[PDB]
Amino acid sequence: FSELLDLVGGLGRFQVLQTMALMVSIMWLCTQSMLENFSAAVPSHRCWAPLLDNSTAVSTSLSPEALLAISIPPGPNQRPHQCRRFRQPQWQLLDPNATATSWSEADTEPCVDGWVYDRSIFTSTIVAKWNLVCDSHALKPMAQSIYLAGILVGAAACGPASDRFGRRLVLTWSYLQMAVMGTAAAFAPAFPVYCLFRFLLAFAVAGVMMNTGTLLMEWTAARARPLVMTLNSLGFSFGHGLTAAVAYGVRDWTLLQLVVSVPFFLCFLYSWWLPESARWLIIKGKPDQALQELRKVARINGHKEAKNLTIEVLMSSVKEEVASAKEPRSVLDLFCVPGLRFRTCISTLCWFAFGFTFFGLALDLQALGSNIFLLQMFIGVVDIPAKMGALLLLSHLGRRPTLAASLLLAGLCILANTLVPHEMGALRSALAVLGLGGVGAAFTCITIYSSELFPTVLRMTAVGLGQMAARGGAILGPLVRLLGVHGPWLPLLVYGTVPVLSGLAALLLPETQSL
Ligand SMILES: O=C(c1cc(Cl)c(O)c(Cl)c1)N1CS(=O)(=O)c2ccccc21
Ligand SMILES: *[C@@H]1O[C@H](CO)[C@@H](O)[C@H](O)[C@H]1NC(C)=O
Repeated sequence: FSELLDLVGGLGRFQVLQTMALMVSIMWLCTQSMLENFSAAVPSHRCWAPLLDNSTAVSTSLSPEALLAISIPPGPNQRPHQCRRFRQPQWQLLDPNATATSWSEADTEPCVDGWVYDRSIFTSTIVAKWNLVCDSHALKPMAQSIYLAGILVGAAACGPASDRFGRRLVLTWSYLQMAVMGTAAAFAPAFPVYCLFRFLLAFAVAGVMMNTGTLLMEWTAARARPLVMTLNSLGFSFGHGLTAAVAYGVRDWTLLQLVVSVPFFLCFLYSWWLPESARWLIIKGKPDQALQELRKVARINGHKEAKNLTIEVLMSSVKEEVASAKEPRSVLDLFCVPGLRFRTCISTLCWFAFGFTFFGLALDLQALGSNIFLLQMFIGVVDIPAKMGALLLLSHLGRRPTLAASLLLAGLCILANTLVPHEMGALRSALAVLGLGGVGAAFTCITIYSSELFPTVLRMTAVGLGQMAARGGAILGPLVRLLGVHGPWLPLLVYGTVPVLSGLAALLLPETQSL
């Protein structure tokens, strides 16, 4: 089939335009996942109280800070309490002679009247809308876990649907579903409905990812395939900065969600001009349509060979795969063979480490630094060169050292972030950025490396298993933040430990670079 591609053009105008078109949609797809750093930002909050918040109440000569001290006790963080208020105004606490021994838990009560939120940075957020605070604080990571579980289920459903219906058709309807569900989520009346719509949006996100990746491979020459994969990866790097800019411009969660969702109506529209995979059409016994698609691509590339292509070469050339693909093969086959068992274990561990670490760290930037807009931007700024250098290094120094070093660097940088004093926010932010860049380089390295570790018959099965492992770990990513009750260092300790152990294991893989 590579000869058919050469007759049509293995890397030309068509492939360039297609790659750009898909990269834009990947940028917006990235914005969809990173949105909840801003859409679900936690502002500073406190109980509503009469002396502070009922502006119609009798005025006094006291300043706002004195009223805040009179109304709200100091909390565990050595800062104003976020979930308890004084039952009666503590006038006794106003003099400098007072001491904390003068009041007890009997004087406190939960926020009967609700919470007051800081509006300086964000005009509105999900947390403020549905009071995902205090006793309900766990509901934010639950929502993110539901979104990632939606991705996992969408990936499970995409494969059979893609094979039965086609790459481009499923990509089109995934675009449409993303647009519809993202717009609907912006106007959700209640939190469970928001969760439902986010789940159904992730369901389509999975299809967009998988079919973009698949469709780029099948129209590209084998020699250029890794480079095209790397550019597809750079699409997310651009998505990060796009998220930072749009969130800087749009401080309202509904408008932000709507803005990042609307573009997918345009993606849905131009998906119709993309050609369906010719490999899929030939395999499914539709050579007449495959000829149309192939000569369309040749016309775009400007080749004269449209006068020479005929159904006979189309039918015969791919026939070998049409015959050999009739065997169903399974994940159990990988673990039966003694030699492949070890490679499979380590490869799946590395996939899991990538997914777990990335979606653990990237969705709580608020804990890593002071300014999340700038941090979000710099993640992409560093991700671009990290991914390109990963490509260069793995082509020059090998897959094994590159993957191992990337994972070790990410883990060591994240572990250091817990060790640095909290007051040095700049250094911690830099370490966080470097860790995430290392994670992106590791994603590139594992994507290229996993294809080369397995025999051609079992290649796709092992890669699918690895991807499922990564998407499973992504779910556990957010849940680990609930360990923050015992201190903010513990989640970062886990996030840093996992990549270190998986990177050390990667040193036990064989090298696949040609001599
Ligand atoms: O969600 C994925 C992804 C996961 C798997 Cl397991 C894949 O196979 C593919 Cl193609 C993509 N990414 C790849 S990323 O550049 O790290 C990145 C950065 C930011 C947001 C998402 C994301
Ligand atoms: C605020 O204070 C006024 C004082 O007249 C009172 O009528 C009103 O009910 C109070 N509102 C709340 C929410 O406490």
